[PDB]
Amino acid sequence: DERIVLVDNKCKCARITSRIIRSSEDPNEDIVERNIRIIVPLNNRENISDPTSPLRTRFVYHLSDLCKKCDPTEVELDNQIVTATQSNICTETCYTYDRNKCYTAVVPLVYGGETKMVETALTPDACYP
Amino acid sequence: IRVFAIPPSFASIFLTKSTKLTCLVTDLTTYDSVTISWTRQNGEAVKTHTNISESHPNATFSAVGEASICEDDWNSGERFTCTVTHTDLPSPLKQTISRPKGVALHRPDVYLLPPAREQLNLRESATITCLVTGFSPADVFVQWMQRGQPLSPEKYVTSAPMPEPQAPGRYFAHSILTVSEEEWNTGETYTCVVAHEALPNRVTERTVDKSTGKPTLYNVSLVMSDTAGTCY
Amino acid sequence: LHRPDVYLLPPAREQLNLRESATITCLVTGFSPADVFVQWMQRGQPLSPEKYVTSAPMPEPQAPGRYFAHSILTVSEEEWNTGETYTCVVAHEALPNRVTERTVDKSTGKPTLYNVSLVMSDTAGTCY
Amino acid sequence: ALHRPDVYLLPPAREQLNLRESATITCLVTGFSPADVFVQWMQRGQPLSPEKYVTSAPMPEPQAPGRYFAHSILTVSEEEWNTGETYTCVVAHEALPNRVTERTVDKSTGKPTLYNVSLVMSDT
Amino acid sequence: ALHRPDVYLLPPAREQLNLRESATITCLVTGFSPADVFVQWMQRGQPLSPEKYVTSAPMPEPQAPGRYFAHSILTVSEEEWNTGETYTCVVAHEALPNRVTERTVDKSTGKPTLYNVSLVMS
Amino acid sequence: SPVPEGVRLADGPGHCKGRVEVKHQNQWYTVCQTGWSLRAAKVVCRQLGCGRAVLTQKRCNKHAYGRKPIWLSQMSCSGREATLQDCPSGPWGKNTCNHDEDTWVECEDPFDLRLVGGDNLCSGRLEVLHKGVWGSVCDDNWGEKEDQVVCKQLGCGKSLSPSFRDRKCYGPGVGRIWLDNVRCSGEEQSLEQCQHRFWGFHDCTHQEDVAVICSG
Ligand SMILES: *[C@@H]1O[C@H](CO)[C@@H](O[C@@H]2O[C@H](CO)[C@@H](O)[C@H](O)[C@H]2NC(C)=O)[C@H](O)[C@H]1NC(C)=O
Ligand SMILES: [Ca+2]
Ligand SMILES: [Ca+2]
Repeated sequence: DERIVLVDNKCKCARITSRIIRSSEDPNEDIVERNIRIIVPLNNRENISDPTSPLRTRFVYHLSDLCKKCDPTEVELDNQIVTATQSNICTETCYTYDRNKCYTAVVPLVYGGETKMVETALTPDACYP
Repeated sequence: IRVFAIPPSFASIFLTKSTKLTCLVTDLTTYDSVTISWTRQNGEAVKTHTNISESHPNATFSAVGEASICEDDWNSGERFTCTVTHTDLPSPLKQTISRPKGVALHRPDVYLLPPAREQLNLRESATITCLVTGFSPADVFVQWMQRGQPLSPEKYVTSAPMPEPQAPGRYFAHSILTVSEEEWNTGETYTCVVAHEALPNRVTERTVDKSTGKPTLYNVSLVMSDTAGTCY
Repeated sequence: LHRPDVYLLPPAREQLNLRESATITCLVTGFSPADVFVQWMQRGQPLSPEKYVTSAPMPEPQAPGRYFAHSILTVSEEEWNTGETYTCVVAHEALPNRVTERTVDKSTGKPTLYNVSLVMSDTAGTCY
Repeated sequence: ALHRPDVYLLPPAREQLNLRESATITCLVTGFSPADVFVQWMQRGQPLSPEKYVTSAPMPEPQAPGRYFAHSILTVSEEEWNTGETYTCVVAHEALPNRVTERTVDKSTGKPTLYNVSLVMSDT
Repeated sequence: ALHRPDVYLLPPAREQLNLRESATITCLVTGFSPADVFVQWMQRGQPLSPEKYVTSAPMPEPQAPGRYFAHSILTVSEEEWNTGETYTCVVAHEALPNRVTERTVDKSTGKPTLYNVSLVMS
Repeated sequence: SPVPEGVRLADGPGHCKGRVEVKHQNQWYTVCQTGWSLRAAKVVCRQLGCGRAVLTQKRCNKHAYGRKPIWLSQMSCSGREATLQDCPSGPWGKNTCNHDEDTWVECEDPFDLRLVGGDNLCSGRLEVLHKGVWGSVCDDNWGEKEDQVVCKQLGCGKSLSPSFRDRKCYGPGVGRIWLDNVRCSGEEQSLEQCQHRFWGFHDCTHQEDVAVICSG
């Protein structure tokens, strides 16, 4: 209740919260706190959509490209309504999987000579077809 | 007698949605025998709107005259001129105006500077700064907002574009807003809306706040696991 | 209808020391009825029907109505030490997409050590 | 002829334990002839009922002619397994010199040795 | 009524430095009367050329009548700002006691931070 | 002074765009009051029910045949007030229409929704009309609360919680994914009254669509 969520990334599992604590009583001596929580996977591979990819042992977390806003907002100017660009900075790699997303693959299946490629489910359960 | 004719900038076109031409006349003696006239390049007349203001301490009168022509004619490059006739002037004055052509378009950058730490110790007021820079041509419109409602114009002052010493053909400008110290310590939010012709969507917006600034502490936490291969 | 579960167990540590061969097991349990189809592959290449074996399903003593079976594949010690990948594919009616696959190698599954590197730059960037 | 069976015990999978439901162990016996094998299980020196583990009949090995193999599967509650108990697999064959061989697996089987971790904080 | 002005310096924007072109230093001076002010830029005790900063002009403050204010901005190279060079904004006003007041900032100008890093192994 | 019987917005594409035409007693004329802010345009749009005012401007008169006379009173309206009847007007007098310009107003297309692919309606894929185009809604966040809001608007009764077993009978879509991350808390009256991301921005695929089955 006393914390405000800024970003809730799922691919990098990054979550940032900010909070002001009323330390002492002088209004000019209150500290501003920034919390970062990162969960890293140790079993996932380089490309989450290809099981043959090698393992990944290097993780990079840029905070300038995480707390960024990229959706035009509406602004009232007393004579019209316009769309405004939040940031000008606006291929990112997905470290972990997303529950709200489904991951599938193509695999050759041989039986009596004939080969039937069928869609698989890399994720354990995720969504249903 | 001095006559100033200012052209309508794109900032006025964006909001008013109407292109009007004004010919300011200063140091005027007899306002009962004056004529503010607007003509085209061939000699055709344009309907004028002359309004006489109040008196002045220096016993002078100011003439304000609006002429309206929609943007299709003006942006095509046609030239206009202003004529002021006076019974004391043997010859009417001629002042021409037109919009320049042939300038490149560079996208401007928006910078918001939080108030200085040494200013809020006086418990008097604060000062937020909205900086727009590196843009061509020299046309810019800046307006401040709070909670979606426009602020009173006096609370802020905006300057004219000035050249950039380190880069030819580029300009910059500033905007300053003054607010109370307790309001800033409470945690209110502010907004700087900037409009320029070279923007992809013609309007840009930034927001500053006390909480989302420079933090004293950085409580970083990292958790390692070999089974959490997915995040909800 | 019950969705089956699949797990792979890597070769034993004291089997590789003899430097003769390695054995990988694919355990599928918790399913009904008792008709399953397990096929092994090596980095997208279907393997021969002769290198792997499979067993008929048998009842589970703990929970009645759910069965289990496993498939055993053998590989050369040098081939497994190189770092090749292997996949276990099972076909059953209970699955949503009706086929699932899982992948194991040397680096994943009872490893020796864990090497991690982390970089955190632009920690004082603009957030707004 | 006769040959010496080898005993391999495999711990439960990490992914199955992450579900916090159950754990399974495997006692693989291979490279032996003829088909006469008798395998039990033990827990802290006392035997368990034969309703909690299942054994399979010998099956010819396609790779090496004249060799057989068999497997036994036992179910263990994840919480018990996480307490730290010990389980034993005993294989009885006529070719072994003493007719009896034993293997033991614990929770700590497979624990890694090094956790090399490095962190960089560049405030650029 | 002569009044002592107040000088405020603004450290450069961090995102401008992140993008690595230059930096913006602002010298905000208000609260002086009458309209007579002269600001200069010096580095390491050596005044800089007049072609290094742009000087604004006096203009009344709408909130408090009778007060004027202006500012000056000097652009610096990113490497020069990173190397640790110092800058200052000396101001001159008749109402000042010694007619000279200075405010100085640097890269190190700020409040000390902390890092409570936690590395959970399981 | 005359009381406006209604507005018609003639000489424009459709009836949500054109010139402001106040209905004067008997014969009606065009109006060009000064200070025409968006607040009066909002009331004008609400008169017709088109939707939200988006733009208002005065256009130069270049042989536009403005035969319609002009009014003689102002219509200062707060925008949040009711129909043009309930907003103050000046006591007749002269006109503020110095420059001869027509007043323009641009309302928006009204909202609509339907179910496509289900038998006897009340079932199938969700399509929402906006900008004159139908499109699909993403299922990234589709709680049970977001299901009942759609059902009552079309009068299909309370949803019977059909799960996803019967949601495969409608298939995917081909239209643009207009809405995403929809979160409806209360009943409200319409889906647009909820909190969404934006119109045209999504991170979904036509495979992942929303299927709603009400009681019928
Ligand atoms: C990661 O894996 C995906 C899936 O194989 C790669 O993208 C696929 O590329 C093939 C052709 O090579 C296409 O047939 C698929 O449609 C692609 N997938 C999707 C979802 O479009 C992707 O290139 C791989 N990434 C890397 C870096 O190798
Ligand atoms: Ca989804
Ligand atoms: Ca979404």
